[PDB]
Order: sequence, then C-alpha cells, then structure tokens
Amino acid sequence: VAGVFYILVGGLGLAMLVALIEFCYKSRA
Amino acid sequence: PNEFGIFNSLWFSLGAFMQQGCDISPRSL
Repeated sequence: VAGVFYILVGGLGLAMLVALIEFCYKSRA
Repeated sequence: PNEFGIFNSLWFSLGAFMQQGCDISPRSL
C-alpha cells in the first residue's frame, strides 16, 4: 500500500489548487 | 466560504479513519 499514499498526497495538493482557483475567482468577480 | 477549525478537522479525519460516521461534512468542492 504505497500508491494509496500517492493518491492521498496527490489528492491533497489537487484540492489546494481548487481553493487557489476558487478564492481568486470569488475575490475578483 | 467556518466549522472546520483545526480542532474539528482532526475529529473529522479520526472519524473517517475509524469507519465511524462524520457529524459534519465538507460543503465545498
């Protein structure tokens, strides 16, 4: 079980970029 | 855009690891 740690940390970093997109979109518009 | 401070976010993840249900749930993508 090592790919489950890779999907996890890849899943965490993908989720920060959503909030980075979501904040940038919200504050501008 | 509250109830997910660092004290409650530890209790969500320790809730979800032990297979027991989560009292709160994230309402954001």
